[PDB]
Amino acid sequence: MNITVELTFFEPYRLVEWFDWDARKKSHSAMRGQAFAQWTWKGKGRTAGKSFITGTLVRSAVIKAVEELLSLNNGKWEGVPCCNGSFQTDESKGKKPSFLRKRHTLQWQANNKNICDKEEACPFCILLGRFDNAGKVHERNKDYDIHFSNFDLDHDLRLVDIASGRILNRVDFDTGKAKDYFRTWEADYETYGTYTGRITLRNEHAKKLLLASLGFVDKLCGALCRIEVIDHNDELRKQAEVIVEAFKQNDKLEKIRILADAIRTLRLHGEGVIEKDELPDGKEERDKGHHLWDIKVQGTALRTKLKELWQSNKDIGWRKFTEMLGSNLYLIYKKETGGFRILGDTEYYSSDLFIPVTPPEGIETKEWIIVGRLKAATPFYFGVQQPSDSIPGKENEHTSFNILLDKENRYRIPRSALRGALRRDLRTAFGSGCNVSLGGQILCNCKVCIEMRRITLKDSVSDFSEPPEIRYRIAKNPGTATVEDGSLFDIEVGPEGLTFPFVLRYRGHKFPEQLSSVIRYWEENDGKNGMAWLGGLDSTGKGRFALKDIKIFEWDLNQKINEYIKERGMRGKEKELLEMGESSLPDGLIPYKFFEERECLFPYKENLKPQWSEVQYTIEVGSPLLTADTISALTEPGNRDAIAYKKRVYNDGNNAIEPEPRFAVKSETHRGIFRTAVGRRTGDLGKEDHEDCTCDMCIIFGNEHESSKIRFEDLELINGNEFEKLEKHIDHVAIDRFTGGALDKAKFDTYPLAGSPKKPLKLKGRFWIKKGFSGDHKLLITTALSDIRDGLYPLGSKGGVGYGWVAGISIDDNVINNDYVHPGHQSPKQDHKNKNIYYPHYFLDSGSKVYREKDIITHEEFTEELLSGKINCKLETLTPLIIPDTSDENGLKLQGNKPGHKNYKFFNINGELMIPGSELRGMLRTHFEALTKSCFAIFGEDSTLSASKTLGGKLDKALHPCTGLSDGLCPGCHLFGTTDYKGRVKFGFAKYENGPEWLITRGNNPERSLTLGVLESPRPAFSIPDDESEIPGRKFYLHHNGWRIIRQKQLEIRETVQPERNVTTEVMDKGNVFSFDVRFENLREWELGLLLQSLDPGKNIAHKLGKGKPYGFGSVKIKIDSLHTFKIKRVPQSDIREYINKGYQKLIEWSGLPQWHVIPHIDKLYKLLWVPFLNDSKLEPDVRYPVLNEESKGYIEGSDYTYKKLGDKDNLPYKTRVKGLTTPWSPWNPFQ
Amino acid sequence: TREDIDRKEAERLLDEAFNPRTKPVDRKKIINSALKILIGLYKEKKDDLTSASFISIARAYYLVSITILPKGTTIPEKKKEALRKGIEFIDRAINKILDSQRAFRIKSVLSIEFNRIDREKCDNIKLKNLLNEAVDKGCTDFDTYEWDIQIAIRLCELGVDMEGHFDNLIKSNKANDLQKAKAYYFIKKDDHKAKEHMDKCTASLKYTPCSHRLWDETVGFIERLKGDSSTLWRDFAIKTYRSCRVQEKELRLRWYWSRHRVLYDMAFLAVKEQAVNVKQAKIKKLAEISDSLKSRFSLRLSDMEKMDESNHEFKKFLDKCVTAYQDGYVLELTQVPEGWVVVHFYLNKLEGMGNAIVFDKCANSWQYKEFQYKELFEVFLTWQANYNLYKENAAEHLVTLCKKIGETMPFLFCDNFIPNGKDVLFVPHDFLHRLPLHGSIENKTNGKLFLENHSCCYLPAWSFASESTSDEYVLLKNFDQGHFETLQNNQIWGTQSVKDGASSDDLENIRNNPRLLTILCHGEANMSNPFRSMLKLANGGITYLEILNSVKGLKGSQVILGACETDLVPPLSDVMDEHYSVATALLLIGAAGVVGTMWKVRSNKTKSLIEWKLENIEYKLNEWQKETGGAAYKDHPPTFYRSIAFRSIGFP
RNA sequence: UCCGGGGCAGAAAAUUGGGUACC
RNA sequence: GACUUAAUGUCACGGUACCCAAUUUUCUGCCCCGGA
Ligand SMILES: [Mg+2]
Ligand SMILES: [Zn+2]
Ligand SMILES: [Zn+2]
Ligand SMILES: [Zn+2]
Ligand SMILES: [Zn+2]
Repeated sequence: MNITVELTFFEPYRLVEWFDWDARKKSHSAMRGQAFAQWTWKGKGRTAGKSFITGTLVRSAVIKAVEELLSLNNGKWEGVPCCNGSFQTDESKGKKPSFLRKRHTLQWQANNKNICDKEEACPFCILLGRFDNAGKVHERNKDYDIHFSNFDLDHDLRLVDIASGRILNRVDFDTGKAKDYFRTWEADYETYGTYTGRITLRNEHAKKLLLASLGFVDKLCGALCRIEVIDHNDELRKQAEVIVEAFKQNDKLEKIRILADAIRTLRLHGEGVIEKDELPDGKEERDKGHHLWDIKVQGTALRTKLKELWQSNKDIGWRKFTEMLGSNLYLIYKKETGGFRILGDTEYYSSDLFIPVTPPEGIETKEWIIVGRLKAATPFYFGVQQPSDSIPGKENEHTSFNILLDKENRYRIPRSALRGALRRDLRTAFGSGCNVSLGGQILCNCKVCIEMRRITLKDSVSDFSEPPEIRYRIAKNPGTATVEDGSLFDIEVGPEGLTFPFVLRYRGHKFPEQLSSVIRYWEENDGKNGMAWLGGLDSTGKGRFALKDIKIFEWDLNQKINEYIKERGMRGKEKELLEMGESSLPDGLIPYKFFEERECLFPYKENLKPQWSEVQYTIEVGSPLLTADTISALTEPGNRDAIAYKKRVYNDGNNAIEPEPRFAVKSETHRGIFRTAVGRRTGDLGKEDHEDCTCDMCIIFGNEHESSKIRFEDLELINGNEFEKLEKHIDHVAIDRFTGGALDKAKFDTYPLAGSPKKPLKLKGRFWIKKGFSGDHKLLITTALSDIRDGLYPLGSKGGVGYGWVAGISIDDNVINNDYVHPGHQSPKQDHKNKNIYYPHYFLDSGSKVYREKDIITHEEFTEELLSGKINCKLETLTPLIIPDTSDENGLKLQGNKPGHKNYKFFNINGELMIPGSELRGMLRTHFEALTKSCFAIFGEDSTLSASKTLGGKLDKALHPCTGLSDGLCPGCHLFGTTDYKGRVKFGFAKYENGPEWLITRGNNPERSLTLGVLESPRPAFSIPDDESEIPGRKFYLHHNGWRIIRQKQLEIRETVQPERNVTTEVMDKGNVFSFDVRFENLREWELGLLLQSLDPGKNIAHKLGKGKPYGFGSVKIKIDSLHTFKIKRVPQSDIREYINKGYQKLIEWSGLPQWHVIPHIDKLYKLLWVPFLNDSKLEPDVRYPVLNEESKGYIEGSDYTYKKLGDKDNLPYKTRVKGLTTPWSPWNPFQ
Repeated sequence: TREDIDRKEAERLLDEAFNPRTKPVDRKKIINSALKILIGLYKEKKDDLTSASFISIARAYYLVSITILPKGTTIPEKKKEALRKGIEFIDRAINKILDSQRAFRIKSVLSIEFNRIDREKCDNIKLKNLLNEAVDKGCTDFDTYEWDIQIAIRLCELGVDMEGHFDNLIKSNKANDLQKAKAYYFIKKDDHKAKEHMDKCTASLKYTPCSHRLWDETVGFIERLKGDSSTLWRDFAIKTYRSCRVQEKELRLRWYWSRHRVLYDMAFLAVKEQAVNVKQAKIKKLAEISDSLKSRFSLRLSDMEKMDESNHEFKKFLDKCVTAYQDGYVLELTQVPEGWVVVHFYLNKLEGMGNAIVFDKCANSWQYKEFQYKELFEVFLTWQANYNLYKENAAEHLVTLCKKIGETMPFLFCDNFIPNGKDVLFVPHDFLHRLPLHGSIENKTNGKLFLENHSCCYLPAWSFASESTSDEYVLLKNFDQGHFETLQNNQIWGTQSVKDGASSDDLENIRNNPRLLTILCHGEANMSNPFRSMLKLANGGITYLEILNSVKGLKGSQVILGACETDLVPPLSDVMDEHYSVATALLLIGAAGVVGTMWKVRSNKTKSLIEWKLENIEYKLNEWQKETGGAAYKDHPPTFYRSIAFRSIGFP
């Protein structure tokens, strides 16, 4: 009589603000949320309130369940027949109800004996309230024969506590892009999901029908339900202010952004990365320690202060502490640096007819429950607006895109997202569906909406709350092949392999083959790949879910309906339904044995199966691959400046993230390489904008208006177990052009995956091609696949240095002599007795004339006039070559006997000897810049002398490094590029082919090694003796066999020179041959000629490479094997000769069979690189540095070759000292 | 200053977009770029922006909405926001003199269009007061500013006197005929002089495509005249409808505008009110108005944005239509064989009264009767909702629909309106296309079907009426094997007919004008674009657009389809229904007669239809419906459901 | 009047721009 | 109680936060004269 019922929600139910019926029309949000749980503001201030559900909404759901219950039983219930009720109020007789029914009404052949009236009414007319004193206008509660009171939440209460504002979406099926959106409040069902209310029934004739309908009400307020009858943030902000102020005091403000990114990333590592001091400690000897974690904030290192902060802010937990501190550091950084929509925001909120639907008498209606798990085969992303925006009641971003989570931070698959993707695939399976019209007066009777109205899903939440990995994406500038300005954003993505509890309820008369097809389409089984594209970022392969462990059960609703109501349709107990066996099934629920198989489904085979065609292939990288993850490099104990990207993969079997992160090339990088590869060949990349554009690139890869027709997945490394050391440590350094030593700040290292030609990395990746791909576009993707296979587009960073060069692609089955002779120099040739002594290094004073080309060559296309191709070169070692492997400071395992003595092996990857392409590129860059009179790209401006001006002031202004493309780029900076312009030449790693493997020396403990003399940093004070002196030029080292002196005095070197003062290193023998690949794009006929000339200058001219250049080591001669160009033809020698001549002609223009020696700067440059002992020659010039004084070690008696005497201005005045240093091969013991 | 250069960049981009020579593709980009330059500095400066720069914000906002064409039936929310966004900044110029003169000039026109596209936010009284102050502010420079004439003329629509201002604008050079005709009607109550000027407007309307603003304005003017009891809309609605016919004749698709249906409803109503031979000449003119409305179907802009001789010809129509939308702001009806009667149906949205125009060739008499389609449509929706759920089990809902067809349309059984033995050709309108008019029960005890007395043929429109091999019977088939076996391998079928799995190109292959063509496949309906509706044949299927161009052989062929029309056309969510099925696509490419089922029936019923057509093609379909199974509708209603499902589309 | 010494070990830039309102 | 429903009519499970963007660009693991 006075039923008190409790209504419980089993998924996040929608909430809306309460507005009176007349005041509701003014607000679109509340009119849309008329079937939601109403929120009213208690008190004032719009802060707290009380959540409730209108009894009219519970009544509408109940009388809807009475309709279905009576329709299922053909108008009867437990023997008492019921008429069709009434659902039409004439406007003339009385006013309309507050809510009009747009939906079809289930009706039946009425079998009640008499027409229902006030005296005698059927249980349906009792529950409707057709004949009782209660009417459209409420007067008193006693008038209601059946009364539904308001349902107050069982738990003032803040809106933000109970509900979270979320933006839902309407995605256009044809374009794949959101048509519009709308915001709701998804209230918390776990804490505020129980609503209690009183149903007062004053006619017991409908008691049995009413109580059954309460158990038949499946969903309410947007959520499945069962109806049963019964500041830390402010303190973190202040100390983040402290951090930013400290960084500003250290003039490292730009490091605050990277620190904020690293701190937010620290949530992944956990408490132990701070409380165990697991952060990288920096270099072993560096006074400054780590460049970021050891920045002293207030007299203490940043790691220690982070430990103190964690101790202070332990209450909020590690994840909240790192998210807030990372955000607070971001928030403050934005206000320290700085930081409206036209046409408004596309936030859209949406004659009555009675349509009686009469199911045929005797039809059998069933409810099919499909319970499985949605396994994320790819890193999923369910988009959500920023937490500042996603605040209910009130309507800077550290993370540009946030994934959707719970109050408990568990990853969430929304019912809306699962329904929208199911509707998308149902429309695909049917082949015909509607663009969902909102607020239409007539139910959409399309084949999709008909099934969607019978389909109910669940809000799936993973039992996994670890923080999301951040994917950074950039946009390449097509013209410069660098990052587009302002194009750097991060996305929170959930781990792949994460399982979500999938629930699908279909209540109907027959199970459609289209829903079976979609379920089969989403299923993963044996060879099939699950194809449940859920959520956003599908083009970057985010959210390819797979349905697994699918059990389809059947509710016989015509016979076993009392049991269905008793079990409440297994609502909220669906996870129990998945684990439970067929013997433990609830009464009336039976497994669906007639679930059509995958190949027996007509909609699946023509509509869903061919929709996305996978193209799986194995990228084979024969180079060290580095898809840099700088943020994760700061937080990992390696202390490497750049480390390879790795992803967190969730193992469903172990119910945890796999201990070893999966190394992969991100799908975004995988996608972007293709988009560039297709764009550059079709010229679409060069288009200024792509708004309302239907070009080849925009049709394939989508644009702001159309979704991509191709979805790219990550290139997972499937070779991790093969490599003994997967990640190679490669040190890099920028050598000053003026002084052959390292720059002040420019020294770094990378941690790429240790790929090599003999042991390449295999990156198995795949992309999905949409059905209906044009034949021309299918060729475009294949051509892009060929471009990457040919090695045009290296993967990851440092491509021009030789990183990530693709050796080949394996598609899965399921789919020349340069005969120039330089005359040399007179002094070394005349002195056949080698009496005179030469300075080891010499300076090339080309001059201040630098030709800066303001017309920068765009990377956005393969220009037909310009030359793009590849050079195959052989590098022969004329003298022993030293390329030390700095990954192991004790690579020779001899530091134990000599502590602190730095010993390295020859540079190698996976045990095969190498020359890094950076070494080749850098050594070729200095020669090219010297040849072309380019700027001093790497130069120590900040260094001083011992004075009035720094070296930058003494250097000519035109010789200064090119900054920005506005002023133009010098030929060296135009070829090899700058920070603003990616270089057009790529140098690969040089693989060792043949020759005497090592220079064996018996005295050395390792026979293949050699202990060098002390190599001290170049000091400009000698080259610039006085303030009136200028920069002498670019330092170059003469080719000589001075290594023999080092080789023959190995015992004396070790016994006298301090062990830590010098190094021991594995040195190659002369005649060793290395082969490296030089890939060039968009080269002039002269630029390729100059590059070809730079590689192989002449017969008796070589380069200086690697360690020990002043000691005669590293004289390497580069020989061109083959030059290949494409528009892939093999350019012959005659055409190569043509290219080189044009480079000579271009050098003539700048000056104002080519004999290079006529040009004064090249002649000076070429005698520097001329090899006196090359071919057949008896010249053995004595080239070494002067000793400090006569008493210094190594001084030879009978000679005045000392720095004390040469440094003295009386014997050697400053002008002739610089005159000597400028002139190559000038004798220095008998000083010229 | 910085603001001076800002406008110098933004005030010349707008005029570059404001000129008519700029293409709409470029114009939208130009306005957005200028607005980005303009609004971008508004974000930086907020109220620091001067009134002159605040003036030009609304100019971009007014112009940006011009490029926001309606992508569907309703006016866009984005276009409404731009007008709302524009009316904000220009209002900011009023509270913050050549500045005020031009401020009220653009504040008012933005509200004029705001009141036009959305009258609820910008009320008529609110709009009246706004432009009334323009008289107070003296926005009466009608010689130089086009917008200025719009102001004094939108005002007299509201009811403002403006007797003094008449002397200026009618002699103003830049006042168009429609505006001049308006200013001649309600500024001074001289209905006579509005006839000549509006005639020039309607005469000039024969060349401006239907997307032009003048088309919507001229119908709105007659919308004002109609209901004013001015006795002048009757002549005017007919006159402009004539201009629509000339303009529309230049794929059988037309530009969609909301006033187009009102134009034809008002022209139809004008003739109906004006309704011996002259008296019957109007009644015939009702059919020509009705036929012209169904001669082509309106395509929503979003549908034509996404669709090659047909392709090349269509893009010209799409380009020409979009340019004109932005330009303004910146067979015989009696040629029927003897013994046939033709019933042209027209549904009036103006008044909830549909009416059927009938032409008895033997009597050479034109007459019409009106019927209430409001209640019949609800009964149709009840059948449509029940059929889509239960198919043949909704037969009981078809009978009450067919009885409702007889009940609300009793003239179909009246001998004077339709003779007892005369063949009836149906030309339905809107939801009557889905109605089984042939099988309708007369509203009387044991009422016989309409189909029993007359053989009924259907035509999407009278414009589809058209005027060789007598032993070649081709059969296409992509249906499942188990449904058609004994019919599949009959001896009559020709060699050029793939009888197990048919392809889209093989349909294009049939030549020599066969007597019978059978296509048995699963049709699929594009719910928005009729051109994209396909007959699923092998891989991909062949669409309405593809059938129009690719298929050429079946000229005069009697076509039989195996795909239900409910799968060929989308379900009806409204009274209007212009989504033409694949059957009429065949009708355009000759194919005299296209017999197909109106809804899903068991494959045996289609089998018997084909086999009975195989024996003698000259047999009337009506006889098969009554002599085999159907015409019962009382005992075993699904049998009546299965038979009546077959209609004959297309009459030669 | 004195007989030796290691350096750099990352620097610069991008850290988000926008688009999307069928009914 | 109210806050906070209207009752012969709530398809809002009537709507995927969707769509675009290569963590990348440049850099030789390099090297000699002094220091008070
Ligand atoms: Mg009542
Ligand atoms: Zn009753
Ligand atoms: Zn629909
Ligand atoms: Zn494009
Ligand atoms: Zn440069």
